[PDB]
Amino acid sequence: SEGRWRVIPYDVLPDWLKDNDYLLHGHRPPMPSFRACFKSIFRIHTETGNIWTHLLGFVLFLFLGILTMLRPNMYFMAPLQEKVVFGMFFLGAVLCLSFSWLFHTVYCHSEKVSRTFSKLDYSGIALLIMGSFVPWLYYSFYCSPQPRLIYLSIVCVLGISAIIVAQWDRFATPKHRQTRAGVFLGLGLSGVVPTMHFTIAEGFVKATTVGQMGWFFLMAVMYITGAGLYAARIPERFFPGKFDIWFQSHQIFHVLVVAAAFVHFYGVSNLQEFRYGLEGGCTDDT
Amino acid sequence: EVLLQQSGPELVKPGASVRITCKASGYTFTDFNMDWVKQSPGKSLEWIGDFNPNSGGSIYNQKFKDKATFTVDKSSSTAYMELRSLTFEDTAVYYCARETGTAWFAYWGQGTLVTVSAA
Amino acid sequence: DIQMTQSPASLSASVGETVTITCRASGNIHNFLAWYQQKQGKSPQVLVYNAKTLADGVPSRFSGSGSGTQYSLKINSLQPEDFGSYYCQQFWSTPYTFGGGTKLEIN
Ligand SMILES: [Zn+2]
Repeated sequence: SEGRWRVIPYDVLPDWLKDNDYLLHGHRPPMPSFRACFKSIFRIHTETGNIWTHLLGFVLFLFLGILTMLRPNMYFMAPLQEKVVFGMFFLGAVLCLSFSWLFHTVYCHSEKVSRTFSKLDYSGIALLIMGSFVPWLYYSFYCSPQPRLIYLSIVCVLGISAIIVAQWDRFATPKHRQTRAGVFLGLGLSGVVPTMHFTIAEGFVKATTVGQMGWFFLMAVMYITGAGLYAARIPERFFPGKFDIWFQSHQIFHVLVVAAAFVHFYGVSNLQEFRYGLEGGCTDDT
Repeated sequence: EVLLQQSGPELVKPGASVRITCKASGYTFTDFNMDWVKQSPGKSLEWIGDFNPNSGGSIYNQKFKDKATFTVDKSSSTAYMELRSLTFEDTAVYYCARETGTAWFAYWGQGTLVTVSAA
Repeated sequence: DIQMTQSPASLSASVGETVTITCRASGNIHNFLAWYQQKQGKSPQVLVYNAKTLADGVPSRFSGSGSGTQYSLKINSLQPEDFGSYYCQQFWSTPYTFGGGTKLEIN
């Protein structure tokens, strides 16, 4: 009978918990106990779905990660390089989803705890992007070492920079958040150059379907749709107070992140099989 | 702003059963629990118990198990406490205090003085 | 039943000086603590909740700190209207309990 708490409306929330105006009732009150925060996972409030979505997604991708790391070395041509190349993706996805549900659980703890776990959440998003670009770059430029190393270095530089700019303090000033968006913008848009490079180095038609670039376009559209649903905060923008617990904008963005990471894995795996069975050579027919 | 108005003073005889009222204004009545506090003269505070007006439930301290009884009027948005079998140790100021999410009290009533003496 | 032991019984200071009131809980209340002020005849008013959160409207000279079983309310630049009895309460375990209180006089 300890750690009792009820939900509260949006009006009586502290400033550091007023991060969405269209969620009227059902908010957790500030509770400076990790025990109560973790216990609240099994209770209904505004953050229940946002916790469970990426909790299940983390379990799912951890399952896929270790299971794929157990695939025997026979099925891979270069097992060591290709497995660490896949380990980057599965690690970044696991860390991203773990940081996400951890932040959403301890979100009501205190201002500083929510602050630090918010930074971890942004760093997790950057890690997921870097992880997603490691195996795609490997299996798209597997016969071209120079551009693979170049694009990998650019993405890693912008990813590391994205993590660092969002972790250290004194950059929370109004005029440094511009470069906060700038580094993440260079990170996000860094995939346009190698995509067209791949679509030009080989035929557009062979890359559209058998090159699995339509699946990369599918996940990109889903990522942009999720970011738009997030910034607009719909459907709760038009029906305020009706999507408090379920089907808020943040929950469908979490689901879209999971689905986009899954279709990325499927598109990469088809880029694998098409590259194992076919292609590889350059200038000889015989 | 939230306001909690309590009933006026009470002078009763040993064995009587008095009731304290607590009218709440300025907020949605069912949104928060409401606790009751006793303060005997020249002493510290004592938590009598809390009342959930959403479920109409209540939890009582062991030291006030049979003496306190909480009731509600969700229509008039007014919570009541009842003290029966009053003895001389019950002469005290009784407050109603509203919680927010956890059990810290930001809003209090003005207090009701219950005095007990035969005459 | 967690027992809250407040300290001291009473203390005095002059305007502008700093005072500190300590509170020890017989068990861990996990920062579920509140500090209240009560002037003579008046009802108590909340000063701090969640161990270190300043309540809305409270002057900045009040500040709560501590954790586990040890907590402290500090008052900078004492003001004449700061006299009265200060109380602590734990709202972690039921039944919720209060400290013995601390009487504060100003000279
Ligand atoms: Zn999230």
